[PDB]
Amino acid sequence: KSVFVGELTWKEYEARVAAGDCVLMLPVGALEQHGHHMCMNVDVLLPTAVCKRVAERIGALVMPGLQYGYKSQQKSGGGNHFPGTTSLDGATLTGTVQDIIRELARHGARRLVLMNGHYENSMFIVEGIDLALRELRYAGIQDFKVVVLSYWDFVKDPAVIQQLYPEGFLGFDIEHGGVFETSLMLALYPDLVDLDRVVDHPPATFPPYDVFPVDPARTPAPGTLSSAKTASREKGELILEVCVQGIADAIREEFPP
Amino acid sequence: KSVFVGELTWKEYEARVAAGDCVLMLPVGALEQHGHHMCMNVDVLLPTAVCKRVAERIGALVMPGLQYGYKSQQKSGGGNHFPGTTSLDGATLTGTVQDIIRELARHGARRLVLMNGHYENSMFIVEGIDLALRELRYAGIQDFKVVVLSYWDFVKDPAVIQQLYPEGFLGFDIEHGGVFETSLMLALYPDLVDLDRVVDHPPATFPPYDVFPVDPARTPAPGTLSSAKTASREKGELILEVCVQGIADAIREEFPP
Amino acid sequence: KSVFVGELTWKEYEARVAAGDCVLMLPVGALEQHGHHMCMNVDVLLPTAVCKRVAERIGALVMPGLQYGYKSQQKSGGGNHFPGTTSLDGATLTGTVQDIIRELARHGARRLVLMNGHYENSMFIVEGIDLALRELRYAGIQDFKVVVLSYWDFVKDPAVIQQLYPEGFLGFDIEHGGVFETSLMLALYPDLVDLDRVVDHPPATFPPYDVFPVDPARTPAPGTLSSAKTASREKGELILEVCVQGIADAIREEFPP
Amino acid sequence: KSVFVGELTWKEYEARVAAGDCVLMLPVGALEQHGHHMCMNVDVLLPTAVCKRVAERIGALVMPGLQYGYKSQQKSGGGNHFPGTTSLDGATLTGTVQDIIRELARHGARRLVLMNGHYENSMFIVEGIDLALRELRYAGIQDFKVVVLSYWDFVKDPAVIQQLYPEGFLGFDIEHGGVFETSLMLALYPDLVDLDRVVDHPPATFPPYDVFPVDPARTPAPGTLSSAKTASREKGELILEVCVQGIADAIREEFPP
Amino acid sequence: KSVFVGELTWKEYEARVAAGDCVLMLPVGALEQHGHHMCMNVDVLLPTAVCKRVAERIGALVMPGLQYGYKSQQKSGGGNHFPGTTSLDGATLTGTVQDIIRELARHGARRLVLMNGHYENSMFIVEGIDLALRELRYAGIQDFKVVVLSYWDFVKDPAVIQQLYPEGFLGFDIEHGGVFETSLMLALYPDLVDLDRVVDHPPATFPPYDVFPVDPARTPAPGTLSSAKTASREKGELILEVCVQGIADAIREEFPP
Amino acid sequence: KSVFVGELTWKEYEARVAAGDCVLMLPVGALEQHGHHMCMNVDVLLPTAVCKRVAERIGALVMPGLQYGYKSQQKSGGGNHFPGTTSLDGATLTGTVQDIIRELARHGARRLVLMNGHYENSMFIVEGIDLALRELRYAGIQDFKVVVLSYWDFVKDPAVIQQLYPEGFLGFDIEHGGVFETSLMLALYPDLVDLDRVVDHPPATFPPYDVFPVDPARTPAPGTLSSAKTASREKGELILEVCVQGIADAIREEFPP
Ligand SMILES: C[As](C)(=O)[O-]
Ligand SMILES: C[As](C)(=O)[O-]
Ligand SMILES: C[As](C)(=O)[O-]
Ligand SMILES: C[As](C)(=O)[O-]
Ligand SMILES: C[As](C)(=O)[O-]
Ligand SMILES: C[As](C)(=O)[O-]
Ligand SMILES: [Mn+2]
Ligand SMILES: [Mn+2]
Ligand SMILES: [Mn+2]
Ligand SMILES: [Mn+2]
Ligand SMILES: [Mn+2]
Ligand SMILES: [Mn+2]
Ligand SMILES: [Zn+2]
Ligand SMILES: [Zn+2]
Ligand SMILES: [Zn+2]
Ligand SMILES: [Zn+2]
Ligand SMILES: [Zn+2]
Ligand SMILES: [Zn+2]
Repeated sequence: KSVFVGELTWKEYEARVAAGDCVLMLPVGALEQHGHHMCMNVDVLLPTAVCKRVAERIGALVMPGLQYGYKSQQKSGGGNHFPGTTSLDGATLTGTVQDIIRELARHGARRLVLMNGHYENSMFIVEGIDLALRELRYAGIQDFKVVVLSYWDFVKDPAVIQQLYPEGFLGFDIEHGGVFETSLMLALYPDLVDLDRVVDHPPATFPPYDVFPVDPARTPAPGTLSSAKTASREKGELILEVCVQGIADAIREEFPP
Repeated sequence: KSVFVGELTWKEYEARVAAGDCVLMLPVGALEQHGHHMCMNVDVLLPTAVCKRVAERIGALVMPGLQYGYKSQQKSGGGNHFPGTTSLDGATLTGTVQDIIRELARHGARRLVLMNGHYENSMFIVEGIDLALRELRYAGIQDFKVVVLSYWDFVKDPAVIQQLYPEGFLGFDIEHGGVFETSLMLALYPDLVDLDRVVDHPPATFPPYDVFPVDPARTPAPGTLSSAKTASREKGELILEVCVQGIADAIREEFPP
Repeated sequence: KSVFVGELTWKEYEARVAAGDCVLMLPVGALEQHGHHMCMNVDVLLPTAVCKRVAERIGALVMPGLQYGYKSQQKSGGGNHFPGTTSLDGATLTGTVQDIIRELARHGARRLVLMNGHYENSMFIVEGIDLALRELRYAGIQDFKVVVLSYWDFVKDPAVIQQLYPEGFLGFDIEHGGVFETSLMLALYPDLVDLDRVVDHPPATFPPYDVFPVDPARTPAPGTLSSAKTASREKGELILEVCVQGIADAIREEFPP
Repeated sequence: KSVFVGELTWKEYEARVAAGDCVLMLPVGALEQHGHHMCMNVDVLLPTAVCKRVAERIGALVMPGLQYGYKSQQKSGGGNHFPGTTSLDGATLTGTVQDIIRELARHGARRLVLMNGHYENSMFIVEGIDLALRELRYAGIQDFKVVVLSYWDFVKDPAVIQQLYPEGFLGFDIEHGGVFETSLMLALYPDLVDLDRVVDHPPATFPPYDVFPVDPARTPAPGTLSSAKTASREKGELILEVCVQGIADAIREEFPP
Repeated sequence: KSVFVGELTWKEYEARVAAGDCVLMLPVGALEQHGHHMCMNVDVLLPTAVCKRVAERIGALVMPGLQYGYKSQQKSGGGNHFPGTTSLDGATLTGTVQDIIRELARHGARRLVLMNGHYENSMFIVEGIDLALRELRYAGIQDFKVVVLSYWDFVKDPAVIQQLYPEGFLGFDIEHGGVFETSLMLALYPDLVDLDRVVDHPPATFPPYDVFPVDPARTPAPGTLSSAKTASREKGELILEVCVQGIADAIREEFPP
Repeated sequence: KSVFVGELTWKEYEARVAAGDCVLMLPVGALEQHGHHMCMNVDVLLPTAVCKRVAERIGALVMPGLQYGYKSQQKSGGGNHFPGTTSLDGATLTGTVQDIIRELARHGARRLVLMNGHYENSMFIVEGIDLALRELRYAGIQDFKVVVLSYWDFVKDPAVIQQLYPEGFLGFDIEHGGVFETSLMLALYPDLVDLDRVVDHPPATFPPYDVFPVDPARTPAPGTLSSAKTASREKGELILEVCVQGIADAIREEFPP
């Protein structure tokens, strides 16, 4: 009926897990400012959309996504001084991932794909996985396998990059509310993007270090780390296809039928 | 426009908070089995739906809802031994609520309505609020106000109850996947309900005590605590309006514009 | 000798546990204001007294009671803003329950009755039990059984309620320092109750929601949620025999020799 | 007319704290094996008894005692491998002390005397105090003062030691269930002591290091670290009076009127 | 005398802090496998050596370094399945950083440079800083400034990269026990590096995702992610001067006299 | 050729552990003021020096030492109000010890000697050990043995004490920056001691209780608890050999081949 676990009855879910090779996917996002031109739930919407499409291709199921993520960092997300951005402490995010894995194992599930959509989440997701696997080991369970990834890492083909950045690629480091996400949003949730509001400032540049308390003067006023002026639905559809295809293939490789 | 914070840009959010009487609403649900006839994200869908309607009428905003809640208890949700049900440890839920309040305070927001949709969440939501307010006090903030409630508590009117349970009301204690929720779902998400699957068993009853480890034999096989056979969109619509109107008035009273 | 573990030598205790079917009882109370007419250790004294009597009747033992419980809530205990009331954070209470169960398992005990006397403790006791049972499982122990209850839940019989509330029962929700506890104290510790100090105010009434920071104005001045003016030692003796008999029978059922 | 906070109404407590010079005392014990001749709640009973007598002489109030303490260590309490002994994890004890100090400060109290009765508790009580004071500081409170002491430390005077130990004193290192404690119990709770069970074994001695997992063979079979055969009521009455007087003086010195 | 705080008397340290503009530097490393050719304390030795030289150049002091860091990750450090590697859980590392910052603030210090030498530590160092700064804020301190950096990030000049990697720079992703660290060790601790033990395997290549439990088969047998065959003392001297010069300038900029 | 794990390659370490009888030693110190005449890293340097010499004699290996320890206490370290002293919270130190033991067990190691050099660390090291052993049990490991000791406890022989304190030994209670440690430092790191700066003040003494917030006036201005004027290299060389020999024998006794 649906690839979303939340829309299934427990009997339907139980039956899918009973199959023996059931793959579950968990989107991990954040509520974070994304400039003057885009909504703040982008980091949840994108990995969730990708999960949905991948799940439909490989016959997987998608768990409710984590709506709040780790604190936004200046050099990757603009900084946690912006209003709207609502961040969790590291222990909180870590504990959430850990609890979910513990429960999935209780269900009998043994295959999980954690799809991150918020850069800063990475290491806390990692600690959550480790702490959960540690407990499972104490419970005599060592066959639970986890694949963790950030969907954008699948866009590495030079050909695609050239098509996405005709004037050259500066790296994902400045991709917060920039061309990459804005394009994907234009292809998935266009009504949540107001391109005319984009502030066309030069790419953010930082020295090889970080400063705390976060200094607002060091992040472009709009919150974006690069201009999304050249973003488009076409680019978004290209990104989506590349991500969906590459991830579906990776999951097939790691969790063969 | 949208009443969902996640769909706003940080500038739009900032402007609403800048108004001075901005009311924020946070749905807190769970992924929990709800019988053979209904999906598992009910505890998220319902309080979120009520929040949306209330927010539209009073000019409030709704934060992304918490998808996972505390462990299901036998006497209220059937028990955490059911597959599908994916629960958090108490410290995790408490920490999530606490972090969000801390961040909302940072934004300059001072009015929050926590709408619970999962009975078992209550005390951990309470602790999250207390710990957060304790920190705000240390930070020199004492004007942050929180109103917490479970939407179903607003169905008090005997006339309404009579209209909802023409055969006599047995209490909310057995209302897990029963008439109350099923009726709401029939009016909001009919495609996520199939009354034909309803197992018409007698209302669950228990002795005045609890037993751990949870014993599956003490919970009706389907997971429901009462039959939803008499559920109807009509009953659902009545319930919805009653809750929306009552909650809207409660908020107008506690957070006068 | 005694039914109190603290009054036994480790040799005696060891011998009792060696019986193989030894039942242990742990009272969990609190230090909380109980109006102008009763002392603040009521939530410890009452469950302890019930445990003592039940333990004597069925041959069980009683562990030292927890003297401090979770934060008093307005709608059930008046609120944590009252002086005298000395509350623990949830993690502290949960951890205390968890540590004790771990230790009892180490002793070889496998049967525990947790008798709550402070309404607000419930869910934290529940979490303590779950976390402890989780650990025991990792330790290879799955035969530890726990029965958790609040002594007042055993007073259900309409004929009993009738005698206790001839003018009509309004529910346990207003029973903080009211007729129920005051009657029990009059029968158990008359010297710690001064009925002449009772403030006969109308029953506390609240809207279908909760407000934080707790608003002192919403709780009856004396701290009571209802008047104990009609309390009596005779009503207390009835309540005691009903609770002792009901609980004793419950334990015989769950923990047969 | 009680010195115990638990036996006072919140109004009586409030009035005493309103004096502005109220001294509060918190007994901290443990449930620990104490040989074949004595009960296990000794570490709670003694400091409580001393607190009662001191409070009566200086006009102080006594808080409910902590019934469970830190894990028993071989060289001082016999070891945590003994049945009956029910110990808390360090974080639990620390958190308990921290929570109480926070609440007492909320009451407006500013003078606390923690009376330890279980040697192993010391450092966790210290951490609890430090964490609480750090927190009070954030709340703008720096006038909260705490005095921590173990009643036995007030038995210094060689003259007194002479009477207690004629054949020479050997330090409190082996004073667990020995002459010192048994004598106090014979004077306070003789019904909880049976010298006819005292195993007259040689004083326990250990190498200059500790071993974990704890080795049972390194602790005298009885659980005691020294024989209490020569214990007596007379000796107890001596110790008691010396401790009560000495401690009362110290409190008058630290919390001068 | 020495730039190491540990080798100063508390009087000397106090005098330096009393200067009002004293900069403290804290090396954060790890105990981790570094192939067959280098010792396991490299992540401590390197940042410490850089701090030493930077401190001497701009007159700062160096705090004792953190010897244990976060769990080694496959794609960055080879994996935590290797023997020798001794890692801390995230909460432990975060808490250590938090504690030290709190203490330095107590000293009156307000300038800190956290120099990371183990890639995986980064986000836990960040959380330590945030939690510590949050507390300081509660204490009324908002003038404590922190500069966090990984020393290798200062080697970015194209001309410098060309010299170090004439064949072509493949990126820092594969720099664990490779050319970069080995060259530095050759120049700083030649006796702890045996280049003749280097296993000249192809650069480690990984798909755009991570797998847990870590699969030993996915990491080159030696533990290195790239061959240090072309490492040299001369390349090390170049890296050292670039790092020391770049970092010293950064500190002069962020912490002017 | 090195006894330090940090200076070994993972292969060398692996080989030593593969033997099956490898003994590991973990120095646990602190950064703490030690008067006007000595450096602050003393508590790390001494236990480490002893570990090195013991390891060389019995064939053990020395892990990187813990540089930061628990808060300094007035009666033993002068107090945590002194500048320079940088202390961890109890949970942090406990967690660090716990994580290391967990990792060593993962390596296959099963014999650990924890050598404390900072008195105040004791109980938190104990808790870390207990929590780790508890975890190991859940993992099916019960053959991990730990020996905890403070190197100064092996210096008790009257013949030795006589030479060290020919004028009378007052106990280790006042041994903070006194003759004992200063003598060891004069023998191991004379450059880190300026005996001319010693403040020949009378031995510190305190009432039989503690006060918090710590009162500065109760600690000798210098920070020392006893004058080290009597210190000498010869005395240190005596202590060193005594400890090294005693500890080596103790280890041979507990971890026999
Ligand atoms: C830099 As991002 C995709 O977490 O906004
Ligand atoms: C008892 As319910 C509304 O949380 O499923
Ligand atoms: C509501 As009550 C029995 O915990 O005071
Ligand atoms: C050594 As004791 C007084 O804590 O039993
Ligand atoms: C990748 As590294 C410098 O932490 O070994
Ligand atoms: C009393 As000490 C050796 O920890 O300074
Ligand atoms: Mn993001
Ligand atoms: Mn529910
Ligand atoms: Mn109560
Ligand atoms: Mn004891
Ligand atoms: Mn590393
Ligand atoms: Mn020390
Ligand atoms: Zn984003
Ligand atoms: Zn529901
Ligand atoms: Zn009560
Ligand atoms: Zn004792
Ligand atoms: Zn490295
Ligand atoms: Zn020292």
